[PDB]
Amino acid sequence: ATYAQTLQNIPETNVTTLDNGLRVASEESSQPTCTVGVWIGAGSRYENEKNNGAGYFVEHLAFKGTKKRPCAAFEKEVESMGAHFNGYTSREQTAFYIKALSKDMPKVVELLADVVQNCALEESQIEKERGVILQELKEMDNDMTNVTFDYLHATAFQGTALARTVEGTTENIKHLTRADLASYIDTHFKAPRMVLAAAGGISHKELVDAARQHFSGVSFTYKEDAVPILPRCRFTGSEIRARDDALPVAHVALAVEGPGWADPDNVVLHVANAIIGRYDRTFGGGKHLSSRLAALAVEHKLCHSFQTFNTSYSDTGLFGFHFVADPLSIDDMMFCAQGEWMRLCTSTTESEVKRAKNHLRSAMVAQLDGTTPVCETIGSHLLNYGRRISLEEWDSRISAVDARMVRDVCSKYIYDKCPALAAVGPIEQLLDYNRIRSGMYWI
Amino acid sequence: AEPEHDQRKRMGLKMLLISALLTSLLYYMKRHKWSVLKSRKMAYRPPK
Ligand SMILES: CCCCCCCCO[C@@H]1O[C@H](CO)[C@@H](O)[C@H](O)[C@H]1O
Repeated sequence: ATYAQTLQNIPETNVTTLDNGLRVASEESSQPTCTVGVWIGAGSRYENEKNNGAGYFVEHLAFKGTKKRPCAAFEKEVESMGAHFNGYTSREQTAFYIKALSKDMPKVVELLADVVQNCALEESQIEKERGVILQELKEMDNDMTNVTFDYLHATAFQGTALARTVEGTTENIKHLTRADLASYIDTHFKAPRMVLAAAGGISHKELVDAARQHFSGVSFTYKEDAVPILPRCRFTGSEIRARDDALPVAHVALAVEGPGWADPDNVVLHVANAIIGRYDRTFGGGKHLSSRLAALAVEHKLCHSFQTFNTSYSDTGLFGFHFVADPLSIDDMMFCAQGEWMRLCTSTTESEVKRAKNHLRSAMVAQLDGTTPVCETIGSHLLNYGRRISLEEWDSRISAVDARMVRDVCSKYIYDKCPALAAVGPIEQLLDYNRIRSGMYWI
Repeated sequence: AEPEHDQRKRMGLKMLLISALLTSLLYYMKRHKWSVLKSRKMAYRPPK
């Protein structure tokens, strides 16, 4: 049983489409337990100045009961069967999923459909959640990492839709109407823009059947079955600096525009990020870590942590890094960081990519560790690539990557580009934009 | 009195041209780099 063989013997992912336009996909295994959910192509990016944070507001009511069954009833029924109900809303994607015994795959599918189609939107529950959401905005405001990434999007995509945060504005949350949420749901939670995904011990045909039974309400016009292409979001080389020397450590995020889901180069960018890696003060490896940047961080105590990232989207994306450091080590950290980025475009080695490729393989395999994560892969893949991509395909693609390819792709997206910068906390030591911009060439 | 009279003036001619050119190019570069600060915006967002 070799790695190759195990990859080929993995059960295939089955997909079928209903007449209403909804897609049903699932990967079958022999597990008494399973996860099934509906991945919707909706998010803050689809909102606008007036209904920003509606998709989030909805995510708060999607579990407070439907028309067929009020709050208590809905909750009791789900709880009493040992099932877990979770979900989330991002900028371009939303999801509501359930974990339970394969023995209930069908009852669950009915529950899901009831959630996405007949949300009660209890007028009173809405005012109750209005205050809850307002408390979460103050909680999240202390999450420097997330405040920093929000700011990164706020400036990198300023003037556009991707500039808004998922949770939305205070004004919006204070004034969103029962009608707005309703409108949101109707406008976005639509069959062709959704995906019923399930993984575990489930019958694809039994899944698709319960699907036909509950996911119905077909469309008449053509405007109801077309998936609206979103207007492009302009990337802008710039920086937003939120200074507060009262904060203990500083967060910094730098990034360049990325390609977008469908682009093959993403396989290389991920290998690239694998070379630089990530780090945090609890990595036993210490000064021996393969990641050069990580090694330097340890030697010179450059930061508390740092991480690379390649955040994709339909038509764009953010490729960069983020670090947390003491006010007095920001400059050296940024220096070494930008240094490693130059090394990438200019002097990557075969040994380097070899390691990074391996690291990347076990990374993709790790994202399929359980029913929920695999179910998440399916929902996302069909929603982003319009098809599931096997580990064997990925591996096929990953294997083709070499040093030269890394240098060329990185040079393409990084070298001499104007980055987007977001800095929060005690950032006096972080040099100006011009100096950082110069770190973008020669290495 | 000034045997270099003519050559002096031929140089003055080039000095003037090169200078015009160079001064402009450097003026742009100075403005280019400084644009970052020149258009920079700021705000005071004190807590609650
Ligand atoms: C004032 C009397 C000038 C007589 C010389 C006429 C030539 C002026 O012309 C200049 O002369 C210099 C030295 O001769 C040269 O080095 C320069 O290249 C030439 O352009």
